[PDB]
Amino acid sequence: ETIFDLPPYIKVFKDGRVERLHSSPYVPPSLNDPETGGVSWKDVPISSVVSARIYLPKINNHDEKLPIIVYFHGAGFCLESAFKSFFHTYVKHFVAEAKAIAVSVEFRLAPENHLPAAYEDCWEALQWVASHVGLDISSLKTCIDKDPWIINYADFDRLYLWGDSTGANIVHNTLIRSGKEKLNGGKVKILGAILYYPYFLIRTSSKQSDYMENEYRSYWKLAYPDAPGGNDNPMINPTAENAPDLAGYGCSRLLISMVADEARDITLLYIDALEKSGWKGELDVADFDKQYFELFEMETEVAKNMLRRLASFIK
Amino acid sequence: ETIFDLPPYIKVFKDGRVERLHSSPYVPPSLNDPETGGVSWKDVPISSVVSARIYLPKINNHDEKLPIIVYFHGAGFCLESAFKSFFHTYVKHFVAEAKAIAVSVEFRLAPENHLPAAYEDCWEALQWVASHVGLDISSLKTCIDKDPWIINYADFDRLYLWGDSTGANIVHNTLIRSGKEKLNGGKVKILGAILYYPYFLIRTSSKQSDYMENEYRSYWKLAYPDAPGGNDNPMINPTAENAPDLAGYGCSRLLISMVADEARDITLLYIDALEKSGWKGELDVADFDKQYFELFEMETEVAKNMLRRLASFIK
Repeated sequence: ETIFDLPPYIKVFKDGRVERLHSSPYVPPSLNDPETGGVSWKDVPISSVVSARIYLPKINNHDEKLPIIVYFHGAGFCLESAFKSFFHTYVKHFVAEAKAIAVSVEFRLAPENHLPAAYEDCWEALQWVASHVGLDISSLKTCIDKDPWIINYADFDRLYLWGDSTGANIVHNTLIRSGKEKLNGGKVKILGAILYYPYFLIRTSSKQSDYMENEYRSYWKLAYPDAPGGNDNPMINPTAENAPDLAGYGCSRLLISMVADEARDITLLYIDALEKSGWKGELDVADFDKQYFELFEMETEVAKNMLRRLASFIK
Repeated sequence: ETIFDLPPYIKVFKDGRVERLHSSPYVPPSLNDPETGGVSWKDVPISSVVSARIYLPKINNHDEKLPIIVYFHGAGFCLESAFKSFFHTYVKHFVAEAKAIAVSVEFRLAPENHLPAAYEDCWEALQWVASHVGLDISSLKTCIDKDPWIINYADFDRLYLWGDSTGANIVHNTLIRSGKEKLNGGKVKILGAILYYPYFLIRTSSKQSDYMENEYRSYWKLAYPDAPGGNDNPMINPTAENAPDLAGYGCSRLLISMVADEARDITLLYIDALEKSGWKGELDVADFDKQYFELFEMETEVAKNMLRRLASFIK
């Protein structure tokens, strides 16, 4: 007997059994990737339960410093991996385009690990990144967890978050958190964040399809069945009566991106709330006349153009 | 229809399609693993096509130097991964037992990459390990591929190889190669090697089981269909007329291990050839009254005892 079925991607049984067929394939670490003109990546442990894929673009000068992107993948809180081709192929392309170091977090998936696990795993990964500020390479004599690529190349004055769908929901919650719990005690601040196709549930005045009213909403109950307020919990409905002030976001630049589908109306209500809040900073919008999936088809003109538009924000 | 059907593991179709039996699951990087009392691991790139899982036992002194184990997994030249549970769970247990750094190589699998690809990938990983000798942590300012854990903790006077089945075949070929092509031009030498259940084809005086005369031999044809001399190629039959001298192995200690099954008769012919060759060094044998599979069941007393026996060689 099932409590959740969205084939062929995930099946959840009443006894807690989860089946994931048809996930994208694992892609191992590589040095000097020919397809991207020399991007490299490695998979590193952050804690007993968190890890991340670290990316470096082709390095032309050993003394150069690069913007840092901390990336939280999407797909329902319940699918895919930083190490699998679907998100990995996308990330290595934005690393090449933005000439940025990236940290793609492997957070625990629902429903085996309900929210807020993914939120905390992403926060822990971000704190781990921020813990590198001011270190020199000599620190690696005694700190087994610290990353030489971050020490050598990261510019902490150009730290960015990036998320898509449920990963962009993690970005939202991470930005609220960073206003209350300052990164590395305040030693690091987030410059900017990209939220592509953010996963929010906000009541619209418009009639929605069954897909949008049921299936699209069902990921929240799957991920966080005990959420206070259900679909009106502030971590899913950022405009809820009890919701934290969006003016408290701990960054100074935002790129909110949406596509031409029924979620656009929800994202517009979010943008309206962000603007009404009085948040101080640069708010950019990339409103595409495309569908969500077109960003991730990485050998197409449309994907190249959509990704170029997002990656141009990383300065 | 199929060119190879090696049940229950792998079918190769005439049209070039490969069907594998469901593999063991991927296990991500982890810091301070509770189950092993603190082993950590990470996945690092060695080249565009080679990678490895690096393991560190719990570090109790930052100035301690450890034996280093370069490990080549088995499973037919055509299955499994350094990053999947079957071999990974085994490796983290011998890291904990031997208190050794381990490098578990992710080499290219057949038949998508026929031999000699796996042999060259394993050699390149071993050369990469050996390239760390004498480096200090300051090298990481300019060398993006070098590993701080190896620089900090590896004792190059205690370098070991370890392989099981086809991985032990890779060890054999690697040891012959290291006598002719010295590691890091002769700056590093292999101290010892473990070969558990090595995959060799040597003609016994009597025909053995249907399995040993047919399916067991088919892995070689699948992996290296154009091998000069076929099943008598020196890389699979180390006793062949044209084979390299076993006395040329580039190490000074060997542990050859086998179990109570028909492959034992072949391993005995290999041991007889090694002894007849006059190879100078310590030759240990672990001849278990157990079956092959019992080593890898890591929650059992039998597996603990078999692995303890093998790991005791790492000094």
